Amino acid sequence: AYRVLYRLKRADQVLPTAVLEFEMKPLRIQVRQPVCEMCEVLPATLYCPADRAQLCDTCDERVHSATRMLARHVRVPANHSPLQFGSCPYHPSEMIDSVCMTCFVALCPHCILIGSHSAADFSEHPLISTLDAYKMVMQD
Amino acid sequence: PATLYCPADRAQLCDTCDERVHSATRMLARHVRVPANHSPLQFGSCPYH
Amino acid sequence: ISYEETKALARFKGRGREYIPPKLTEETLTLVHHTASRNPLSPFTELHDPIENREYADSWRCPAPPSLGSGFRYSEQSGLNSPTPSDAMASWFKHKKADET
Amino acid sequence: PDAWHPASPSLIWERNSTNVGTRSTANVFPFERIQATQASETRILGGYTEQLTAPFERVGATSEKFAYNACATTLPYTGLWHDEVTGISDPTLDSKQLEALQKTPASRAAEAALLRSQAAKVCPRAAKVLLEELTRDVPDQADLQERLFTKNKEYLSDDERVENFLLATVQPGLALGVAQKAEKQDQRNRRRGQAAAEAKAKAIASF
Amino acid sequence: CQDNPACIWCPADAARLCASCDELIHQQNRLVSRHIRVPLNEMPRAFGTC
Amino acid sequence: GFKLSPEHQRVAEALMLLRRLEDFRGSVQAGEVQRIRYLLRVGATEAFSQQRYSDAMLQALHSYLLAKSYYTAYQSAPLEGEMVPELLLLVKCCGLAGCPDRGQEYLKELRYIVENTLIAEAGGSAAGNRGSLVGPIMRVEKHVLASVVSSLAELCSLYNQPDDARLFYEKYVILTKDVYGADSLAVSDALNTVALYFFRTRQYGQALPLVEQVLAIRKKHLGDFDAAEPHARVADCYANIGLLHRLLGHPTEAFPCVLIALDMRMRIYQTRETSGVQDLVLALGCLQHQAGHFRAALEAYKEVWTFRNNTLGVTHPDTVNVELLLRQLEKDLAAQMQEDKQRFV
Amino acid sequence: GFKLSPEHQRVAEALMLLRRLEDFRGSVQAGEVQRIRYLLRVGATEAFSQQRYSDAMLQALHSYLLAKSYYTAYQSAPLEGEMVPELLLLVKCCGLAGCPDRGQEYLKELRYIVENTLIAEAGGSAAGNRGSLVGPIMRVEKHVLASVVSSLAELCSLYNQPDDARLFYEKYVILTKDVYGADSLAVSDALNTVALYFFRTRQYGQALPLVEQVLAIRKKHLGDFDAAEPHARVADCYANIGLLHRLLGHPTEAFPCVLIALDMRMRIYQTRETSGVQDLVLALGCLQHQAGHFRAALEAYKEVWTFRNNTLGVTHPDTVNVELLLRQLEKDLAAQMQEDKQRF
Amino acid sequence: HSVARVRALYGEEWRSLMVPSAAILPYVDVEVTGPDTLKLA
Amino acid sequence: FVRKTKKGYTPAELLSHLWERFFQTRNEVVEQSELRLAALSHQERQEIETGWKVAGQLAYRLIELLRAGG
Amino acid sequence: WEYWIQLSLFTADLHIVGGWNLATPAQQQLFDAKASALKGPIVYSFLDLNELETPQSLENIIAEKRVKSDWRKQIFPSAECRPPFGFEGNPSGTFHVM
Repeated sequence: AYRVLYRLKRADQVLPTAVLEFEMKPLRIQVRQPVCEMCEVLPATLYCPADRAQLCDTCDERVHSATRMLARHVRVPANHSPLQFGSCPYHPSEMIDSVCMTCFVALCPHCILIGSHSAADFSEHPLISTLDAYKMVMQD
Repeated sequence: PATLYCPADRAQLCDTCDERVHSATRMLARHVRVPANHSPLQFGSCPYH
Repeated sequence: ISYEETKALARFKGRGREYIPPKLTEETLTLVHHTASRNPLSPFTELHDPIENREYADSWRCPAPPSLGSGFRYSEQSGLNSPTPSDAMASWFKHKKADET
Repeated sequence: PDAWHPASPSLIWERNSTNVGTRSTANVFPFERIQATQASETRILGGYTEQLTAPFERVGATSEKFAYNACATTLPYTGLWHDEVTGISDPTLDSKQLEALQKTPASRAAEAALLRSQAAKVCPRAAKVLLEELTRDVPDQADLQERLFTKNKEYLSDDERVENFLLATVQPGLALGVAQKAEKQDQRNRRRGQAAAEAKAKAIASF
Repeated sequence: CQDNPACIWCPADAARLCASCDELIHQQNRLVSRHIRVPLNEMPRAFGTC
Repeated sequence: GFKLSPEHQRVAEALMLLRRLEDFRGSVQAGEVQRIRYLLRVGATEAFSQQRYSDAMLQALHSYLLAKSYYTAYQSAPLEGEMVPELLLLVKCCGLAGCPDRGQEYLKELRYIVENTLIAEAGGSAAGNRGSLVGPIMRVEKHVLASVVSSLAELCSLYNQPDDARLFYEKYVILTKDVYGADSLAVSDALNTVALYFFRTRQYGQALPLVEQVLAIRKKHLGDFDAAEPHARVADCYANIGLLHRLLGHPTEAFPCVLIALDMRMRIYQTRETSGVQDLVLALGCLQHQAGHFRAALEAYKEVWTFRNNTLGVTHPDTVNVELLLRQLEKDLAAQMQEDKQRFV
Repeated sequence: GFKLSPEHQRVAEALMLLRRLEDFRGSVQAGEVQRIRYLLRVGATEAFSQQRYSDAMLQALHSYLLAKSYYTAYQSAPLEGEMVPELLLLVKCCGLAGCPDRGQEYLKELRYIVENTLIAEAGGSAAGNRGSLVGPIMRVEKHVLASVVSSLAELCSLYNQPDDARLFYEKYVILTKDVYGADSLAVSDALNTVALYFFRTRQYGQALPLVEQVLAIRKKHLGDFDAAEPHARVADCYANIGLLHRLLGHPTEAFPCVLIALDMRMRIYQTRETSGVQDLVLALGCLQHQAGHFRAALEAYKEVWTFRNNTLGVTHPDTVNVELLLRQLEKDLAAQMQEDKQRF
Repeated sequence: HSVARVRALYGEEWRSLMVPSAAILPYVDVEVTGPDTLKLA
Repeated sequence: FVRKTKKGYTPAELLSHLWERFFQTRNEVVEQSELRLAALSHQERQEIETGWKVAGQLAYRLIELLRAGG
Repeated sequence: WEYWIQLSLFTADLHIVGGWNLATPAQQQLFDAKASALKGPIVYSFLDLNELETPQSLENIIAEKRVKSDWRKQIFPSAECRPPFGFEGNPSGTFHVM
């Protein structure tokens, strides 16, 4: 309950900055359910980190079991998909999958390739996956 | 028959005796009590004696 | 600067020569969104929003709070409920019709 | 914090009667600025951790008993969540015959005063549960049958009865059954005190 | 009692009880009269740094 | 978005009811969570109540996570307040089996729900800051919310947070005044609960002004000293006045309080050989012993020791303790005789 | 994406046409108005059949707003016609929720149309000469208009208007007499349905005469007391007046009625292990209890309890009803024993 | 391997005259309360 | 799917009733206890409670299977 | 700025609807240079539009381009703020701060 009341001596020590108009009802982020890369069958939850495709159940039994190649291919379930955090607020077509660890902004592939973070000085900044970001806040 | 065994008191008691041994002072009410089939005395012959 | 400079120039910070800091480490698929706000009119009020990827949520006070739905009884005289004594009242009356076919 | 302020009568006596600057040697324990161990800590290491299994609580080393027991008719406990959309309700009651059944019995006059008081208006569902408990105790149009089918119309459904067993076992007061055991005990103590009166008082004096 | 200095640490009761309370809570009926009682010196606790 | 006419806002709550029922009854997962949360709560209540405290950990945590998994996909709100019942299980069993760093964030989680119910119900901001303006609330009616904030503060004092334990106790007092009145015996019970907490935390100072209010309420909506037929509840509270005021240090105007309570219990319980009457005879012996007055506190101590010997035994903690008051009266009388009679210099 | 699934799709552009009419009149045609309207209606009927009432409310509401944005407001002459089934879906889904006063004008508009069809049909072409009103007299056949009367009449009970539901049940009786004749099994079932309401609202006293004409028409069409073959429905209605005469006091003029409804159920059910016999055994047990004979209705109460335990659940309200009756018989027999004790 | 398995078959000697029945018993609770007529007699 | 037995049970809520009776006998057996339950690690106690949560999950799933058909 | 009022009211359901920049980008670095001369911080304060010394609705500031309130004799609520004026009678609507 930290609240402090301030009083200033001269009128020059205060400057207007903005009037913010704010509503009261709650409202939450875009939690999309993708369909499949092949089938459009089931409310989709499985993801392959290697080949970036949100492809639960369906044809994974037949298109991801071919040789010693396709057998390893970890199949991280339970909607642990980097392509599910909402749109980019500048570009409303792709999903937020990368996050900046210097300027700390949420970037979709369009928002990092020709986005605001595609400048010359914004090149050496580390860019981890967004699921790596959320697990980091959980374990401190 | 014993119903609850207190490991701190290392003794086996029934319901009418748990409420008179441990329910008198305040340091005895803090004792955890386990069911009587956790008692150490159920393993027993000590075949020497 | 980033991780690169703040690790090699701040953990050591120009010091050296005897310090040695420590070690380094139904219910199938429909394309329709299952809306979070369970007002049937919540996709039909507004979107006053500078950002775009942002549906509604029900307010904790005014209509109803977020809940599982364990209670929420219908109207008592309607026969779409668990069988009350008022609903099983006509169990020993025998409303079954004679013949209409 | 606060200083020690000992509980035993002798330690207060030595503090308040004997002065330190009168003897070469002194047992000077009730004069030091010992700190009272702060609040929560005495509850852990002292044993003030659970509910009162008895209608008292013993006082340190003076072996006194501080009395705590119920004095009032608490409204019957209801559930820890009510699924209810505001606006759509009928929290009011049909009344009439309900307060008529309130003023009939005599053993539950304190419960009847609770139902006629402002407690019913502020929270109406507790009044609904208590009215169903009073009407369940009434002695015996609609020959048999109807009178017992409308009798078992119990209102608290399956989930909230368990969910109130939470709020009784966590509430910081007497444990469940302590109030009933205490009521059974002093009633028998009162008849033993009534036995050394009358049959011993008037009968032995005026034979 | 929180009224006397501690003299006996009883591992069974897990309490830093005093001498007067030792007579109170260990001279009841015979079951609680046989707890291992050691002085407060022998309470298990950390040795310390240099 | 296509702004609605006020006819839709007029109907409104009817569309609230008919949607949350249909998706509860129609999705099999909704009745799934309701049934399993019921059975896990039934097992966890009986587990906590008898002796277990560790199976009550795992069933409460499992009903927590299974409810939460439904509460993150059915609707976009992880905390919904209905997980308070097994939240109370989680904190109390954490503190009793013993792992305070595990139940610290569950006490934290139970906390943020509670001030949101206090602020959403009250007339406005008023008192009770620190816990925000709208958030996870519960729609409990107020007599339930009285025991909610009372149980939470018991958990707050169980953990090492004494500052907000007293904060919630005075709101437990002020909220029972809303449902039972400003002059109700249920409110005097609520003041007696906080007075019990102050007494068990060694804080005898703030305990007494609450019990004075307890005596004031019971003196109105119950009997009195004479009151023709007197009541045992006023006699209990009069004993609590004399007990808590002796513990502060003043023995000379606590003596009338024990005298009233002794005379009342003389006519409630009668006889001379009750465990109750020997409480106040032992209280007059302790009050006398504080203010000097020897060879008369000896007979009050001998009377309560002889009754407790042939009723409670020879090794009972109510009989050995008074015998320690006999021995430490003997040390004190020997001190007085060796302080005022050897002064021949 | 957010497809906004097709039952709510027709909600969306129907509300969009409400905006389009409001901000710019003249860009409206009768063709697409009734096209979206009928799509909302066929979706609402398939929603109500499969228990989806939230969207049945939503489509019927937006059909009604689109109705009064069109001819009620736009071009003055209404010629309403198609109000009634979508007002029915609105009034039903209101009353199922809780509505005492929130669907009041919704009940009033539907009632104003229904009372119009009753008056203008009871009088032969009464609308054409005496007070031409706005309702179309439903523009359909007779028996469907009867089911509209019964639908509103059960809707007033869902709107806790007992006198109002009573009159509409009465015109339900009158109008099914006209279409099917005085002696028809449709009339005997419709008058039976009114008896279900008067049972449901505790008004047993005035329910007695109307069940008696149900017995009269069943005896005229199917069979009397002997009747050679007895039909199950004349055994039913004669049992119903036995229950009705039992409940409002009057133990005397129910005992012969229970006796021979039991005897008729012997001939159609030649057993003793059916719920038909084992509910009239409960009926004769209650009449046996009230006039003494404490060790004679105890047999009749064990007759029914050993049946409802066998064929119904232990937690069934009918089965636990018998156990409360046995706990009753335990304490009247205890009190009668005590009265015998001081009298000895 | 052997010694343990073949000893188990010697335990099968005395379970030879021991046959599964065709009972299908659905244990469902039945309550006792009711009029006790041997009291009244 | 609706037919009753000698105690008046549908095949659906016969399973619900015997699941409750198995649960009551479960709490009775665990309370009397054997010292194999006392000698349990926190991981094995975790695996038991996951086991009975999923056991209740499949119990209700079978209840809905014997009910929704009828 | 939406997250700022979310923190200031401690609650997690707010949203910015529309922003009106009552400043100039050149004014901020002169405000900062004056600040480093005075040797102090730039701690924020969130004030309701009718909470000022003189009440002034949003249309009034924009129309005549001035703030007609003496801020040298005004208290500044910092960090945690009171509920905005327009609560319980309107528990969910649109409000204003500056």
